[PDB]
Parts: sequence; structure tokens; C-alpha cells
Amino acid sequence: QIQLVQSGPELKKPGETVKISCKASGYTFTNFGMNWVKQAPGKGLKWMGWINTYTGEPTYSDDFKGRFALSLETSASTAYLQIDNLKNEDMGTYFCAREGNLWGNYANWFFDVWGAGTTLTVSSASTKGPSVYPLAPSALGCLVKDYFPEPVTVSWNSALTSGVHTFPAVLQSSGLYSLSSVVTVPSSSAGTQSYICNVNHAPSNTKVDKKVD
Amino acid sequence: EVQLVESGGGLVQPGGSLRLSCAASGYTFTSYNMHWVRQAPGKGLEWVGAIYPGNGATSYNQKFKGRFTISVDKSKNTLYLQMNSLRAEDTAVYYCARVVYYSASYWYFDVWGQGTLVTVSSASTKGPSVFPLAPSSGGTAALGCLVKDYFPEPVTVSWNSGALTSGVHTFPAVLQSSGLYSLSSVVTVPSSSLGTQTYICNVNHKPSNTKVDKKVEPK
Amino acid sequence: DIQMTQSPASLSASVGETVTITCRASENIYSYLAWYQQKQGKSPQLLVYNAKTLAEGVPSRFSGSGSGTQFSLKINNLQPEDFGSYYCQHHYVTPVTFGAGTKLDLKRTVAAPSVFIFPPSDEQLKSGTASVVCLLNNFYPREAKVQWKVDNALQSGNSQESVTEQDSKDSTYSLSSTLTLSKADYEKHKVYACEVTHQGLSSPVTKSFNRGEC
Amino acid sequence: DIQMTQSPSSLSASVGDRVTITCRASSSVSYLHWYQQKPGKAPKPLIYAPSNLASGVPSRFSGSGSGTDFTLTISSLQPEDFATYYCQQWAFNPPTFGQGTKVEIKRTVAAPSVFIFPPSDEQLKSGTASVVCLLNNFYPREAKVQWKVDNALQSGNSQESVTEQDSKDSTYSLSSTLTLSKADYEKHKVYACEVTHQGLSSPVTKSFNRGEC
Repeated sequence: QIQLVQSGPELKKPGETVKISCKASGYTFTNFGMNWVKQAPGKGLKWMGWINTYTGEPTYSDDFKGRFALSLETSASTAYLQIDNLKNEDMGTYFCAREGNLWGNYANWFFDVWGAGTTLTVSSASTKGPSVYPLAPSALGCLVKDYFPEPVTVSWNSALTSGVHTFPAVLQSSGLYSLSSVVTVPSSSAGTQSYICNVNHAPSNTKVDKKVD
Repeated sequence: EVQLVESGGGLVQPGGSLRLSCAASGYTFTSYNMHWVRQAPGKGLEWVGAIYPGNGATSYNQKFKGRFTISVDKSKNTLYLQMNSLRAEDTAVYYCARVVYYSASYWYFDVWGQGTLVTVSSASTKGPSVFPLAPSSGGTAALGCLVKDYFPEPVTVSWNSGALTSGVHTFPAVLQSSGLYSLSSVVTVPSSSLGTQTYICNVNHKPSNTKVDKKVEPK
Repeated sequence: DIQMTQSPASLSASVGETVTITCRASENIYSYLAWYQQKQGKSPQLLVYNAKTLAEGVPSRFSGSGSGTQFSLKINNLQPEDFGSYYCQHHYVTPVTFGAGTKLDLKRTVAAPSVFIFPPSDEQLKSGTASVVCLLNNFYPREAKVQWKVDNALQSGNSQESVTEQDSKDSTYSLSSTLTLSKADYEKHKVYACEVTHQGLSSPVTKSFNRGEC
Repeated sequence: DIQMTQSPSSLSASVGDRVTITCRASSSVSYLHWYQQKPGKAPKPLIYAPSNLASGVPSRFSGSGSGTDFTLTISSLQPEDFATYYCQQWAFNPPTFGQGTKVEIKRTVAAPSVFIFPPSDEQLKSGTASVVCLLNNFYPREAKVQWKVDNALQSGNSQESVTEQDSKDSTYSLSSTLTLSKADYEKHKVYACEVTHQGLSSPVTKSFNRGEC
């Protein structure tokens, strides 16, 4: 039971400031250095900086100086990443990673333990909730459309783990995301039970249940 | 008695330099090889290098060849470690250890020094604030000292200048949210020895040359 | 700082076959190079460190070779759960830098897609929009051509595709294509067809429908 | 270089137990050395090849092993054997150690003695208030300390510090410092410290009312 629990996804406006947290558990926090890595659709895997957890001394990449700050609260066993004066080039997921060198401090930087990641989206547009539309046949599906930002969670009856296919979201000309979630049935006399798709878009506090007929 | 005393530890900004000293007494300095082994807190032991005082012949760890350099002043029985272009990961307790060959090929680290803490940080040196922890109404009572807000480590706390030892706990320093260290030293004493017996904590923060003596009183 | 060059960009290999990924550094990094495997959606996982040492829990079929400038990753007895991208990374000195990555596609045997077509829902059409969806279920390989015909007219620049991650079970992909026209446009045409071209079928298959409920 | 993979990372055993620590070399070596590092002190020679005991070292310590797998054996564990033990290789350049094996003493459950200390009037003058709670001579190490201020549970404003196991009675001591501003501290009456421990049938609470001597 050794893990790094991070912080919920964030939507922020340019110029604003975000502060990601990374709470460690299952080991002595101040004996391993903590790192941060940025992944952006395509590029991905850029080490930003690490912080000595005994002294609290940060060390940044040249590509992450100025408006970027490393810190920690040792009582809470938590490392913090704060980005100032945000910029949409700051879009992407920020992981917190641990160093696993127990022997010394010479090469630390192999990260044996990782946080789940925190996806940051920046922009001015405001949170738009989805509209869900049935995909009935005659191979059921739901079309969760026109939402922002990510993410959105689709399930089926909350207990239908069959041949489900929730496709990746697609950024439309609109600037909104669209998504299709399809599920394969007995492709026969399956039109006897009730088939609902549970769609939860956390940022808009919108939960819709659409029972495709 | 063979004694190795180390000095020159403390605060250094990243990119900065330091030189550590090991002072050997009680044996023939030139007759033994001297080593430097460092230990980051919470972690294991890392070998830096070694020198033969007899002729100055050195040997370094591949990972330190370049930034780290060992030297000798034979007449002063002193061994030196020169640390250049320091980085954040270099924070550690640096030990000098004597080495003895007791047979062909067979050698071991037979005598170690007390070690100095080199701490690489962008922060400034801050002296400690010392507040009393007043006792105050089983057959015993507790009292102590709060060694708050200081950087870097270490801090040494003695009770009544080394006259009081039994039942004294001096907690590990903790890095506060402020980025400054803080700790507490406590002692349990007989309740009857309150009001008649006087107690003082002696706090020494060498990195800032701070000497504070605090008389702890109940009220 | 150090640059990590990783070969190849992406590859394909069947179950059982031994695979090799190469990673070389712009400078000498002695033994200090680690390997990660990521299945995007998830955080990277450590496989090899110090060039040769395996991490905890990582299967014995993973091996790390190399020193100095040239390093290699080798996977023996390939599995379904070995799908995804792989990254190399030096842990020599600040600043750490990663590799471009290598994508691993397994090999099932050619598989036929289960093609379904979905006309716009009445409710969406009542909101003023018409999204026509085309399902391409569980198939292999990945590469697929999907063209939209409206009354035998080719649809240009109004379709969008979304390909699923390869399955950790049967190792098949799925693809969803959406033709996005307006209510006004959708009401003046009848035949709406989805033309699927795939390696695993002779003649390109087309699934279609007449406008509306019938 | 050569990795000394030491096993296990840590361990606990009762007084009188037979304790074995494993160390493993990446290459075949003839003998290893063993060192004993007591808390807040330098590593001390424990056993040197082949298995000679260093100065002051009692006869209960022995070093064995042939190819790559070696062992330190403590025949009869004593309370003052609590320490980190390091294996060392010496055949190759550079000399390398193991990451260490922390050895705890296991004794009968001991309940903590809980003391609370208000902020000193000298400190309030500085503009800050530090409330210290003390847990004295207890076993095992596991203990939970909760801060109540006017019946409100406190989070992210206190720190804990743990003493390394005593060499005589094999017990720990815990401190917790709740830290407020003179202003915020001046706004509440009752300051409570709720200690939860295994050898404590019901949680113990020490409290005071702001300035009640």
C-alpha cells in the first residue's frame, strides 16, 4: 500500500494560477525526492523539476522556470506544483513521480512510483454540459455531445461490463467535445431488458440518464 | 585514542563550493589511508574517494571525478574534501573514515568521524527562537524547550550543561511550511523537584553562531 | 542537456515473439538509464532502472541491456498486456530527459469489423442538428478507410474519426466516424451510406439507410 | 559498480530472538563486511571479513555466506541492538554498501503519558502561538494525535516528530505542535489533544482553557 494520490482535474483561465497537490502514503515521505513530469497530447514526458524532501530545495528545468514553483508540506506528506500567470501552452497532464534510489542520491531520477496525474485545461470558454442522444438500431449507443471541458464518464446501467466501446473525445470546430459510447449486445432478442447509459460530466455538475429504446 | 574530527559543514547555495576538513589524532597520520563517505538523510552510504597521506596518492569514485577533490596537509594531520558546483542532491552528512589493511587485499573502515552536515539550499541562515515549555500541575511532571524557526540544521540541546541526561527526549527536527526547521527537547522530572531545582536548556546553532540558555519556569 | 533518441517510432509483433527497443543518448550516461511502459489514460510504470536492473513486480521476460550511449529493451514471450507505448529516460543528472516513445501494436489475425450505421435521433434533430454515426467494431489491423456517401455523393471534410485503444484481451481496435451536417441539409437527402474499406474483406462493404425512421 | 541489495528493508523482533539479515552481491565476492549505525551517529564496524568481530562488538554477531548471498546473524537480540545494519563489499572499485536494514525491538505494549503545553507568554509577544502535545515512552510506534479547538478538528496546522526507539526500554516518544497566529489563537477557548493508542483502551485527551493557570 504505497502510492501517490494527486488532485482533481482543473479548468483555468489564462493569467490565473493553479496549485496541484500530490499526497504520498505508505512510506517515509522525506526520504525520497519528488519530481514532476508534464505530458501534452503528443509531446509528452517532459521533466519539469524535482524537490529535495529533507531541505525543501527545488530544482527546475530551464523550460519550467519563472512562473513555476515547487513546494511541499511535510506534515501533510504532500508536494505542490504551482503554475502562475497561466498560458494555454500549459495544457496537459502533470504527474508527480517519486525517486526510488534507496542507496544514495546520485542517480535518483528513476521514478518507481507515480501519481495518477492532473489534467489541466486552460481557456476562457466556460463549462458547457453535454446533450445525450440515443443510437438505436434495426448495437446500442449514446452520443454525448457539445461539452466542455473533459472529462466525461460513461457507463451502462452502472453494472454492464460487456463489449462496451467508449471512444475518445473529439474536439469539434465548435470548440466543444463530442463523444460516442457504443455497447454490443446478444445482437438478437436482447431487446427485453432496460438499457441505460450513465453520463456524468463533473465540471458542469450534470448527470444525465438516457434509456435508449 | 584514534580520533577523527570533521568541520566545514553548513549552508551552500546551488552552484556554490565548500571544503570539508578531517583532523586525525592519536595515530601515525601517514600510515593509514583516509576516505570520504557521504550519507543523505534517510538513505544509505556512498563512497566519494580516498587519499594516501603518505604520498598524496588519491582515488575517486567515477561519479565524483571532476566536482570533488581530496587533499592532505601532512604537517597539520588534516584531510580535506573540496566540493565544487554543488547541486541540490548533494545535501548529506559527510564522513571521513580511516582504513586498515589487516591482511593482503583485506581492508576495512575501522574508525569513523562524527560527520558534518553539508546542506545545499537557496535559503538563508536563520538563528533559532527558543521558548520554554512550562511544567504545570503522576509522581512526575514534564517540561521542555521549543527550538523554533531556524535554518539549516543542526541544533544541539543539552540540559543543565550536560548535568541532566536521564529521561530527556530531543525530537528530530521538522521542516515547517515556512521552510524553516523546528524541534523540541523535553525532560520528565520529579514533581517535588519543582520550585527548588532549577532547569535550563542549552541550544547551540553553530551555522548562525547562536548560543541561547533558557531557564524553564512554571507559572 | 542530454537527448534521448529512441528506435523505432512504432512496431508490430505477434504473441510469443521477442521484441527489441533501442534508445541512445547524445552524451555518455554510463549505466543511468531507465525504461517505462504507459497505457495512456494511466500513469507511466517503471520497468528497468540502472540500465540492467528490473523494478518490483515487472515480469522476468523484460530485460535491459546497454551502457554509455547505446541501450536496449527486450521483451521475451510477448503478452496481450504488453500493449502500449514505451519510453526510455536517463537518470544521470539534472535535467532528466525522456525518449520520443515507441508504440506497440500486437498481431491478431485479420479481423472483420461489425459495421453499424446510426441515423440522427429525433431529439437531436429537434434541437436543430444532425449527427450520423458509423460503428466499426472489433477488428484488425488498425488502418481503415471510411468514406461517407449521401445519395452517392462523396462527403468531404465533415467527418471525424475516433479510434479506440487496442484491447488487452482480444487485441482488436474499434473506430467511430461521425458525419456532421445540419437539420436543413439532412432533410433534403434520403440515402445515407457509410463505406468501409478494410484489409480483412474483399469488396469494400457499405452500410446505409433511407432518411428518417424508415 | 556493484549493487548490494540488502534484505529486508526493515524488521522487528523480541528480545532473545535470532535475527538474520540477508545481503546480495551483483558479482561473486569472497566475504562481506557489516556495519552498525546507531541513530544520530556514524556507522560503526560490526563484523569484518571473514567474520572477525570489531571492537566492543559482543559475540552474538556472526557473518556468513559464500557466492553472492551473505548473512548477518544476531543470535540473541538485545534492546541496544536497535540500529541500521549495512553490508559492505570491498573486493571491487568502488567500495559499495547495501541500502540498510532497520532493526526494531519488539516489547510489551506500553501506553503513552500525554502532556499538553500552552504557548509561552514570551512567544505570544512574537505574534505566534505554538501548542505542544507530548506522548512519552510508549510502544508500539503507531499512535494518532488529533487537535480539537473549541470542538473543531484541526487539519494542516500541526506537525509530528517521533523519537528513535530507546536503547534501554525500547520505547518511542511523540510530539505534536499545533501552530496558530496570536490573532487566531486569541479567538478560541479550549485546546484539546486527543491521543489514540493501542495500549490505551479509550482515547486520552489533555486540554486547557486559554490562560487558566
